[PDB]
Amino acid sequence: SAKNVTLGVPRLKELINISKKPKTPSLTVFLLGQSARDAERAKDILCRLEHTTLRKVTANTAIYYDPNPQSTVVAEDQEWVNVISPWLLRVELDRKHMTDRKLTMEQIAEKINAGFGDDLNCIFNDDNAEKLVLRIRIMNDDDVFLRCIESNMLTDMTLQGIEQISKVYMHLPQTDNKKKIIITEDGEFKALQEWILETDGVSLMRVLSEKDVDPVRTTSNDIVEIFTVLGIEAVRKALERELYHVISFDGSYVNYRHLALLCDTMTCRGHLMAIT
Amino acid sequence: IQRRLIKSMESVMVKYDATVRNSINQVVQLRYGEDGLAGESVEFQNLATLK
Amino acid sequence: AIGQRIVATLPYIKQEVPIIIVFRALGFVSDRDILEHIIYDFED
Amino acid sequence: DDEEETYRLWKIRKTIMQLCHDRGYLVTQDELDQTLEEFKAQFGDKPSEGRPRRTDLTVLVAHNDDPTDQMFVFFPEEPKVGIKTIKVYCQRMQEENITRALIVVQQGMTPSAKQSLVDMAPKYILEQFLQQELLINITEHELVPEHVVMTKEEVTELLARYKLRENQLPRIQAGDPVARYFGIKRGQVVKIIRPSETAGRYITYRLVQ
Amino acid sequence: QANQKRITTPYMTKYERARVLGTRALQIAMCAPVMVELEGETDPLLIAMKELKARKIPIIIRRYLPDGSYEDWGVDELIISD
Amino acid sequence: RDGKLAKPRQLHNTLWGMVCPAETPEGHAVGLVKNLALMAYISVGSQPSPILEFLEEWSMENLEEISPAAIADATKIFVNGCWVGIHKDPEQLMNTL
DNA sequence: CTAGTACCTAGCTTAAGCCTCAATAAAGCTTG
Repeated sequence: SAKNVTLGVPRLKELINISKKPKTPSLTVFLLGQSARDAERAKDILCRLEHTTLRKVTANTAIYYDPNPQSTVVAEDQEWVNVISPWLLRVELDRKHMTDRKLTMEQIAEKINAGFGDDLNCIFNDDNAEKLVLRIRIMNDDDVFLRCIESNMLTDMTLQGIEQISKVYMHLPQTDNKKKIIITEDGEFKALQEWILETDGVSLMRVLSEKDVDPVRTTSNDIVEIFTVLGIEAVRKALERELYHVISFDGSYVNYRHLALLCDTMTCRGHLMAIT
Repeated sequence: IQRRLIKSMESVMVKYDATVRNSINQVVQLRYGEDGLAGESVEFQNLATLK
Repeated sequence: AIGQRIVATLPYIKQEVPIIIVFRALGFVSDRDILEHIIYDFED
Repeated sequence: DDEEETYRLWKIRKTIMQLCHDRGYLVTQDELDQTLEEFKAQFGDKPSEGRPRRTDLTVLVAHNDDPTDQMFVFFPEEPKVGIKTIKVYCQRMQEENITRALIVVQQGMTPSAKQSLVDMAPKYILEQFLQQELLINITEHELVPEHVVMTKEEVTELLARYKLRENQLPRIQAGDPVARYFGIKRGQVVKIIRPSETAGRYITYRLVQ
Repeated sequence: QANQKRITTPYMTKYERARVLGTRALQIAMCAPVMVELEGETDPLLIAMKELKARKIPIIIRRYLPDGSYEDWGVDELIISD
Repeated sequence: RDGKLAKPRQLHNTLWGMVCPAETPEGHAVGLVKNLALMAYISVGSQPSPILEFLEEWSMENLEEISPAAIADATKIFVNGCWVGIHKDPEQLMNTL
């Protein structure tokens, strides 16, 4: 599902000319334990990584002029039973993405309260009605301020997941090298087929610094990011792996002599000496 | 790409110290291919004691 | 902010000019008349 | 939100203690590999307005060869630490007979404090680290090979053996994560032991610049 | 360097083999005295090949080490590849 | 030429019967230099004025005559790319043309 | 008067310079 990995001559250019912005930066995140074994905990790790803004979960957004919060211009007995500005905000979410990413109105409201402080109060409907409503006021440049903060909060709020990683894939690998490999009590290799997950962005540091994520095997396919995170020697090995990947993808063979020499002369000065 | 690769490595050579140094005697590898061996005289083999 | 403004870079003009200013310069003082030339059905 | 912060601080402490063990400072195995439960019972599960707070969870260690040089680590409560919030640490630096220490900041340190850390560096060789950066031991990663810091006599032995001067070696910049992890000045070469798919093991030497 | 301290390979590399043969057959072409009794062959390159095989070429090779030093290897004294 | 954007060079679907799909130089002018199909003919141009007088006399209205009240339900007529007028009945004018 | 000829006048990428914005220490009030 994510074979836009841009192999061949473009990848050779992206490696030789060490580019800050590759066309397809991607992770190969591995999992530590029982999460690597079952799919549900793998999905739980997936949702904590996939970046999610509040646009992803809402159906539509509308603002009204309710003179009294007690009046409830919209017929909602939840606000009646729950209950200072007249200009309010109303957003409707959908159950689909809500239960796909396992959030709560309490979590969304506490995210809003942490991001914006006590400049606004969120009044959210309980997770019992068919409709998913939370109302927004402003506590005490009158309503266009609310319009602008609505736009800002929809654009970037990071309800779940981490930034710069837009979409993450999940699959069981078939190739033995990408599969986890162990040694049994009788000295076998016993190729294990555990869950892995690949991304389309790159952080390499907020990812490995996460619970149940294996910080021993997670490569990031990004030479500059590897230089920033792991250091020049890890850069040499990762660059060798990515440079051998494009050559051996065709099935052709190039002796390790030349790959080692290139990755050495490109990294013999302590910095990423792009060949330009 | 080929010309750009060549112009970055055109002076890298194996000295009589058996090490690999560029034009300014900066050491790139202590042995060529980190083994000191020619690439045209090797073969594919299988490690029997492995697995 | 507001978002999605419409500009119209014009020949022999160094910078882009918002289209409504172009219409007012063309001769339409009002706003309903200008919108009559862009959106043809006001019920949308 | 305190279980996540307690786990984060436990991993920070574990990575710092492993960093000290690799750097050469004396650490017991009990503190080297303690589970999260020992950290909970020894500090308190409540980083928000509770007893597992910074500043008296800091670590002091000493080198194996002689217990004279000592290395503190410091976790400031401030996200963006400043000069006034590091001059206190410098005053501790002076009131003790210690020489160097670490600072694991919460957010990015201010440029004025960075310039200070540059300025009193020869007197006190202290460096910084990030909260994010120390949640994983990068040396444990498969891409990072075995780095070993050479002593001066064996550096001279290496140079005399290979009949090459100090600047002809492959070099490494002091700002990259592995060299910053060990903690090493310029003009100090590092043994780097890595496996070779061609002939077994290969030893390379990177000098700090 | 002294004869005791010789760290270079005792094998005559392909480049030394090519250049020694060329520069010795050139000398034979300029009527230099041959070091090996020939059997009527007239080509200086074959004459130089015969001298190399018999290990009689009156030439030594100066191998410059990277540091700046050098070693004087006599053609008779190091192993020919072919 | 010598550009890495292959999109202009590619054989487009609208080349059917007007440009030879096979015939093109193999050098740095692939797809840029293209010959002409056999029955493909290139229009030479003529004045649109007779079409204009023919159009203005069936049931269509010029822009100056109508108001934009009735412009949404009807169809817009373009002649050489300039918006000439508006017609209520697209059918039986297409057939007439 | 005119002619002939001789002299005068498509995209990329990456550094790299240039434009603005947030801590911060001197400079001087400020009241304790």
